Amino acid sequence: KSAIKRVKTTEKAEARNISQKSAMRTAVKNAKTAVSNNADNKNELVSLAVKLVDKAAQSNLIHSNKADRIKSQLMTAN
Amino acid sequence: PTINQLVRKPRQSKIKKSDSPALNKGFNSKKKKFTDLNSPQKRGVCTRVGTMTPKKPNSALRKYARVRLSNNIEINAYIPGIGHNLQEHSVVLVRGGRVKDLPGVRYHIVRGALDTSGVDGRRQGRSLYGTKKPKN
Amino acid sequence: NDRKVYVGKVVSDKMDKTITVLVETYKTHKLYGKRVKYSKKYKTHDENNSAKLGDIVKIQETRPLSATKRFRLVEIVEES
Amino acid sequence: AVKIRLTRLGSKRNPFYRIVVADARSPRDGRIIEQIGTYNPTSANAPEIKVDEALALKWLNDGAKPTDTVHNILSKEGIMKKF
RNA sequence: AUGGAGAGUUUGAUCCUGGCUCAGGAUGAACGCUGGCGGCGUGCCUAAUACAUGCAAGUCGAGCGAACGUUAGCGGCGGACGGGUGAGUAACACGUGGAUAACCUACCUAUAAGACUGGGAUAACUUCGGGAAACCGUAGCUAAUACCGGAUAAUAUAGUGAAAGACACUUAUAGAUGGAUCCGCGCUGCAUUAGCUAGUUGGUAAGGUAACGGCUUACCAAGGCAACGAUGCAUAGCCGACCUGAGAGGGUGAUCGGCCACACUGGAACUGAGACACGGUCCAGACUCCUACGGGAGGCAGCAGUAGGGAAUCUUCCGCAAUGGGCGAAAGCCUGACGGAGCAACGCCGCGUGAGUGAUGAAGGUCUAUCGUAAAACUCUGUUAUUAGGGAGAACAUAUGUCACAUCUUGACGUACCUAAUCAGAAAGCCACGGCUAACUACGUGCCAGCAGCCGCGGUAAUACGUAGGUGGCAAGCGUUAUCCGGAAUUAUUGGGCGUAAAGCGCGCGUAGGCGGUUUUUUAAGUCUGAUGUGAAAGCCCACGGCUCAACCGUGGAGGGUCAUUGGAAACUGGAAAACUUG
Repeated sequence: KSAIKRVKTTEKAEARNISQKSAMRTAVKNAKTAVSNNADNKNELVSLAVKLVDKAAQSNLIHSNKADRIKSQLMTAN
Repeated sequence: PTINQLVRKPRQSKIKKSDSPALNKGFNSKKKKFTDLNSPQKRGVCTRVGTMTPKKPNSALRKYARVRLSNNIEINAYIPGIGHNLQEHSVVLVRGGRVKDLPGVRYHIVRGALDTSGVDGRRQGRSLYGTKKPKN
Repeated sequence: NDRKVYVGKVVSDKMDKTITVLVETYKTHKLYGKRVKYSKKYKTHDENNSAKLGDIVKIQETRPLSATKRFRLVEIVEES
Repeated sequence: AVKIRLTRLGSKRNPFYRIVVADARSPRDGRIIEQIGTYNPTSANAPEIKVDEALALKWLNDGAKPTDTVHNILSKEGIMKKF
């Protein structure tokens, strides 16, 4: 009956996770999709997501060892 | 008495069946199938009175009871004592099992037991076929 | 706390190292006490090598690194 | 998260208790691994305070502090304030 | 190893048997009886029923946008909640050790990178509005240690966020929490279910969960099986508990659950300091239903109570005070977690309802001296009952001054121990009524009713019955209710027949294997047994101490049961070289 504040913090939790995961959905739509296709996406177009996925993964929900698997397949993928 | 084939092939115990199989049971209507209960206490509600004559070993005369238990089957009783309850249609405390010398009946009456009290011609019994408040 | 030297023998195999080793032990039942010997089957694997027609070996209990197979050890007796 | 617990088998006639390291989200009763003993807070049964909390006082730098009004028993002692 | 004497069972009979009825109890054991009271305890065990509702973890800030931190809900919480269990699975759901070459993380405690720079939006005040309400539309909002650029933050060997009251913020990092990524033995029955599933054998994937990897997919060959239980498959918790054995333990594991399956329903976009969420969030169902029919969504596997099914199957007596979860720099909460109890003579006990008794004592009740040392009418105990004062435990707290910690801060039940003078304030009533199961004789009774725990009784002396004064056991107790225990030696792990109870090969045949020459044996595993590890138990093969003794707690020397090390005795089932031969 204290849903009178957590009927709805599930939903700000939603928005504040999903819009940023989607702003990653555009961060996997540039570099990882085009570190093959020969495009310019291996310099500063990989490095935006350094501090961007860093805007993501300083909190307990975002990937942790999967963070070490998403950074080892984009920066070490030379 | 050799133990190799004893874990290959085992043995049995004796072979016995327990007492009053159509007793200690309360018949369903919602789910239609009986309950294996062995209840302490139970009721009896009456369908007839009943009596058969040919008695060799005693060779006196005394009747019994034909009381049906739940929901369409033959259940039969007997009144062991000198008290005649010229009654029926009762709601009682069952006594489980058969007394000596009547085959197939396993259902009985406790003294008192919410329907009547008992054959009131008894005052010395103080503990047989109806006997309450008896000076000891 | 280390990892044992489980051993055994081999029975058969299929394409490209569907390998195995036999498992058995000395022990009895709790009821009627006879020294009847007993077994159960295992799952090791090689490149193609530890296999049928004679592979008396050892096996392990480690990280499998396997499909549902479990072992990495082959410490032998001999071959045929 | 760690809290105090106690055992239960059959007596009282004087407020009794015990010393242990159970979970936080739980009642007074809890499971004890390294049994240290018990405690008698009835001010009458002095021969029952044979608690040898050797792994219960090692939470000083691990994770512990007087809570649930139980500092009175730790008031007589002083094996803390090491930091 | 504190070791096993049961009632009667054969034909007609000693005799070898043969197990039954049966025992005593113990059961969440109570029903008529009987209902002096209680120490303390448990009872939708009738139906894991449909519902008289609500009921439930909850409120707030010298850090923040209304008023003389009130009035927010941002932020934090909650939400997976306490509790309810044993409806649902042969399953790592369950007790213990455990590779981590399958694991990590803020709540308990210290902190530490620092506390720089930011924009500005959203709850409330709702700002503006249609219309049964309230459901919904416009819609700037005003802030927040915050919705929130950017510096390096750590694993390039090259990843970002901090907006501290006052003499409290965000990170490189941690000890930790449920767990467990998982290993192992824990991990039951149905042979009216073997020619084996196409993935059976296992290697080979872009993938990914704090977690290897047929786990979906990645590539190819099956005889992988194979007469050994492939597989199907039926109840489907385990584990300190209880009656209990001499001991192996052997079963039920309900008061008592420490662990897990489970909250109308199929899901569920969601999420979390811990997910598909018992009064959440939506959309399919059938329910007592609420609604200008906006359409509401609710069901006490969480206290009650209603129609109930009812062997019994309970108090809606009270409300935080015995613990603080959460909110809070703080004073404070909610308890429906835990508490306060009609108490059912359900457990059995603490003991109390008669005394100094009394000459044999009567007016005599089975018998015709018996229970009569029956009686009276005298006295003895407080303990039931007229009152009374009733304070059993115990230590609570920024500013009081400077996590060891504390005062001007702890009586609903807070009245118990109640000696208390104390009259006399009865302890219902016992069975069969012979002998075994332990019992005493008879008039009623003439086979008319009829006695009867296996044995067993009335037809004219029921040493049974109808009934009547009681001896064997008894006084909170009479007959019955039915569950496994030693007893049942009618499992045979200790404790099983062969021609004969109730039992032996149609046999020439005969796979698997239970067994499977003599001697030395190569083995150096195991037993011989053991250094060790000696890692805790409340209590253990024991005893004891607190307690008006009984309801309610505790020292653990018995090492926690090859658990953290593998052994020396080859006398051998055991990596197994032969010789002997007449069998």
